[PDB]
Amino acid sequence: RNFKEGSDIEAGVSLYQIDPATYQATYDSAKGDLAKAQAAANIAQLTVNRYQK
Amino acid sequence: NGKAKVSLITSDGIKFPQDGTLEFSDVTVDQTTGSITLRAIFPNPDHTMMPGM
Repeated sequence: RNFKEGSDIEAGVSLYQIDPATYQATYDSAKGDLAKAQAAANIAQLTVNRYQK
Repeated sequence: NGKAKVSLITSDGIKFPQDGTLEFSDVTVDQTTGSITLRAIFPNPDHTMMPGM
């Protein structure tokens, strides 16, 4: 828990910690597969940049 | 000037070996008690408090 009980809390003020441990992994799978797509689209972007010339 | 102080008096009629803080004051009146639940946080290095008395 990360707030003070009974206090006043603004919107979005991130003051519970659900255990990220599963959701950190599902984020790192996806942020893995972002780089699996970015690297596969990096060289897809070079092979146009090497063919546009 | 320092919020706050609450003491206990259990079923004996003598107060608790120490006392402590009214941590906050709810503003939700309970529906079926008509009654604010204050929450008083007390030190217990002895386990002579028991949750529910």
